[PDB]
Amino acid sequence: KKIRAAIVGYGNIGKFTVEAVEAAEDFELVGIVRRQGAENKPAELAPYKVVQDIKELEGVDVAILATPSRSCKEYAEKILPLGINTVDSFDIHTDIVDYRSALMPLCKEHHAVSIISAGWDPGSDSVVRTLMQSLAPKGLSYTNFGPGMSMGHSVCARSKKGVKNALSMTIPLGEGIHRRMVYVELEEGATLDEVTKEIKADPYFAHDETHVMAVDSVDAVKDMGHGVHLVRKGVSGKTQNQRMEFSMSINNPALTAQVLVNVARASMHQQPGCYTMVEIPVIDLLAGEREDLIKALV
Amino acid sequence: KKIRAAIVGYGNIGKFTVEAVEAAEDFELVGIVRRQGAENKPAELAPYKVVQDIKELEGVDVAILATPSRSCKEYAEKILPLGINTVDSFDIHTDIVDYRSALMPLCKEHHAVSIISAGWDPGSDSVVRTLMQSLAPKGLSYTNFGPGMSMGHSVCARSKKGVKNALSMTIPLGEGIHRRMVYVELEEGATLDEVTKEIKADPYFAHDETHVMAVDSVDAVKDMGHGVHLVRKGVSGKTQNQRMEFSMSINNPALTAQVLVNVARASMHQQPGCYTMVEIPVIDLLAGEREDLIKALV
Ligand SMILES: NC(=O)C1=CN([C@@H]2O[C@H](COP(=O)(O)OP(=O)(O)OC[C@H]3O[C@@H](n4cnc5c(N)ncnc54)[C@H](OP(=O)(O)O)[C@@H]3O)[C@@H](O)[C@H]2O)C=CC1
Ligand SMILES: NC(=O)C1=CN([C@@H]2O[C@H](COP(=O)(O)OP(=O)(O)OC[C@H]3O[C@@H](n4cnc5c(N)ncnc54)[C@H](OP(=O)(O)O)[C@@H]3O)[C@@H](O)[C@H]2O)C=CC1
Repeated sequence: KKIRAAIVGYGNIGKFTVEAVEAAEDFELVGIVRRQGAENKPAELAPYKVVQDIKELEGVDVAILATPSRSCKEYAEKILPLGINTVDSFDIHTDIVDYRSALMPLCKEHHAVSIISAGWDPGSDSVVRTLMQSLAPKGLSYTNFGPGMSMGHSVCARSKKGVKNALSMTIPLGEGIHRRMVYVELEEGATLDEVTKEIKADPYFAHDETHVMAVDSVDAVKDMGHGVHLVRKGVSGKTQNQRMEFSMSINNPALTAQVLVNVARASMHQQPGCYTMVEIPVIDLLAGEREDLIKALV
Repeated sequence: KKIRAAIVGYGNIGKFTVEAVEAAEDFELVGIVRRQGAENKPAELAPYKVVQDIKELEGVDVAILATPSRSCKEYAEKILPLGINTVDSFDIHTDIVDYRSALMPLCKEHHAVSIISAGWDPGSDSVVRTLMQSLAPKGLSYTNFGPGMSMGHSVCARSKKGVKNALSMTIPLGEGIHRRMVYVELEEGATLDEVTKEIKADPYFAHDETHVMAVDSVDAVKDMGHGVHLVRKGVSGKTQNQRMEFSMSINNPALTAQVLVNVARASMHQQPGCYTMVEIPVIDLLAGEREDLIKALV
C-alpha cells in the first residue's frame, strides 16, 4: 500500500528529501542513513530511526541516495545486492552513460531497479529537453541556468588560495552562454586581484564572462533559489520556425528532493534494470490509478 | 531497418503527416488510404500508392490515423485484427479513458500496439502537464490555448442559423479562462444580432467571453498558427511558491503530424496494449540508440 523509503545522507538534499517523503501520503520513511549514525540527531529527525548502515533498517523498498556524485556508484553497488532499489540525482552529464552501463547488469541479476541522474537537471529538464527535441527534430536547443547558486563553481572557488569562503552565482545570457558572479571572503593577507587571477585561470571560469567581488559574509548573500530557460527553435516535418520554451523559478534542493521521491515511487513499477528519467513513463512519477490520472491530465 | 507506415486520411493532418514521414530517415511511406482512393491524386502524392482500404497496402507496421475523432475507434477496431499498430490524435479529453479501455484487450489479443490521443494537446502537452504535476504535486495547473483557430468552435458556429461560413479564434486570458473571437459570413437576409444571440446561447460559448464580428471572407482571416501556455504554481515537498511555464508558438497541424510520426516510431518498442502519451518514455519518441540520445539530452 505505502512505499518504505530510506534516505542515505542528511546533507541539504537529505533535509528536503525528508520533507518530500513526509508529504507523500503513499510513502513511509523507514530511516535516514548517516556516516555519524544517531549521534547529535537534529531536532527535525526526532521521530525517525537514524543508523550507519542501511542493513540496520527493516523492510526497505528503495534507497534515495542524497550522497555526493563521486559517492553514488559505490553506495548503489553496495545497496543493490540487498535487493533494494536506488534513486540518485547523479549530476556529471558526461559520465551518465558509463554509470548507467555499470549498474545495468547488477540491477537485473538482483531483480531490482536503479534510477540515476534524477534531479531537475539532469532529471526533470532532461525529459522536457527530450520531448522538445521530438516536437521538432531539426534545429537548435539551448539550456539556460539561473540566476542561481552553483555548488560546483562555488567549491572550485573556495579551493583557490586566498579564498576563505566563496559562492559562485550562474547567470543565463541565453543560447547556453552564461555569466559567473563569484562573491569571496578574502583570507587575511591575500588581495582581490590575486584571488580574481587565481579563479579566472581555472577551466571552470576561463571560458565564461566572470566578475569576482569581495564581501564581508558569503552566507549573507546565499539563497537556494534557482531557475532554467529551455528553448528550442526548429522544424516539425518540413514546416520551419516552430518555437517552444520551458521555464522554472524554483528552490533548487527542494525540487531535486521531490523528483527523487517521484523516481523512488516510479522504481516500484519497472522491469529490473538501470534507467535515466527519459526512460520512465512520466505518469509513473505520480501517485494514483493510471485511469484517474489520465482523466485529469490528458 | 526502416518503419513501414500507412496514413489513413489525406485531410490537413494527412498532408503534414506525409511531410513528416518524408522527413523521418527511419520511415518508409507504404501508401495513403483515402475514401476516394487514387482518383484525383494530388500532385504532391505523385510518387506514393493511394488506395481505399489499408488491406490493399502490403507489409504495413503502423497505421497513422489522420481521421476525425468520431471515426478513430471504428478504424482502429478495423486495422488491429490485421496485426497492424494504430497511432491517432483523438482529441475528446472526456472519452480518452473509455477509448483506452476499449482498444486495451483488442490490442493484446492481436499482439500489437495502439497509441491514442497523440497530438500536441492531448499528446505533447499531456506529457509536460504530467511532469509539471510531479514537480509540485500540491497546487494549481492551467492550460492556456491560443491565439489560434478552433476546429470544434468553428464548426459549432457554422451550424447556427444565418451563418454561411464561420471561424472561431481561441484567445487565452490566463488561468484556463479564454475569449472567443468568432468571425462570420452572414447568409444574405439574417443579421449579426440574431446570429450573435444564437451562438452565445450554445454551451460551447455561453460560459466564455464571446465577440461575434461579420466579415466579407472567412478564408481571408484564417491561419494555422496556434500555441499554448501551460503554467503550474505549487509545492515541492512542503516548500511553497514553486513556479514553471511551458509555451509554444507553432503551426498546429504540422506539429500534430510530427508527434503522430513520433508515437508511430514509439509503438515499435512496447508490450502489446493501448497507451496515452503519458505512458510512453519520451526517449522512444526519438530516432537513435538510447546511449547516443542519453549522451545528447540527459
Ligand atoms: N540534479 C540536480 O540539479 C541536483 C543534484 N544534486 C546532487 O546532490 C549532491 C549533493 O547534494 P547536497 O545534499 O546539497 O550536498 P551536501 O554536500 O550538503 O550533502 C552530501 C551528504 O552526503 C553524505 N555522504 C555520504 N557519503 C559521503 C562521503 N563519502 N563524503 C561526503 N559526504 C558523504 C553526507 O551526509 P552524512 O554524513 O549525514 O551521511 C553529506 O552531508 C550533488 O553531488 C549532486 O549529485 C545537487 C543539487 C541539485
Ligand atoms: N491534438 C490536437 O490539438 C489536434 C488534433 N487533431 C485531430 O485531427 C483530426 C482531423 O484533423 P484534419 O486531418 O485536419 O481534418 P480533415 O477533416 O481535414 O481530415 C479528415 C480526413 O479523414 C478522412 N476520413 C476517412 N473516413 C472519413 C469519414 N467517414 N468522414 C470524414 N473524414 C473521413 C478523410 O481523408 P480523405 O478525404 O482523403 O478520404 C478526411 O480528409 C481532428 O478531428 C482531431 O482528432 C487536429 C489537429 C490538432
